[PDB]
Amino acid sequence: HAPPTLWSRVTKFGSGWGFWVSPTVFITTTHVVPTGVKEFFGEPLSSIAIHQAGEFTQFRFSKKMRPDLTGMVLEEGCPEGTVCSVLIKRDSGELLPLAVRMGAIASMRIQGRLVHGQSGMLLDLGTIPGDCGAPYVHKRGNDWVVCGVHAAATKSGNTVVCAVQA
Repeated sequence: HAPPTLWSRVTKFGSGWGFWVSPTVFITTTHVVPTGVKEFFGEPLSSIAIHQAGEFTQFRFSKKMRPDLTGMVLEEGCPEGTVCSVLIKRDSGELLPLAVRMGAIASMRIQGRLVHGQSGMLLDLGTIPGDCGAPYVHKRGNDWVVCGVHAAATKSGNTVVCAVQA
């Protein structure tokens, strides 16, 4: 079960969400990033290192934005066959951890976007268009790990796709 501090890392951002990996590192899905702004979280862009590839966006800030947090491991994709939790927040405030059995990493073209992503089967509650950037996480021993951010789902909703770090 995900504890409150972990949920407190899931953050409304743009047209979806993003996730504080550490006091200084925030990840989200590229296409939810708001366009035509000069600052994220009150910091100007000249102050932020931004790595974007394949619908995976990473901000590294120059100050501690969330000093209440410890740093967590960010993996380059989820281990195939691991059951992750998708830490979905809804605009209502409802928390919706969705269990997903992760599959293979793959390049994909989704409505024209190059997605470096990982498919998963949802294990009735699905994702919605407002959920992108929600983190995919799992517990390894005693610690939670993050491995992707929500990016797409199929028409039925039974299969989801998170973007993963190169």
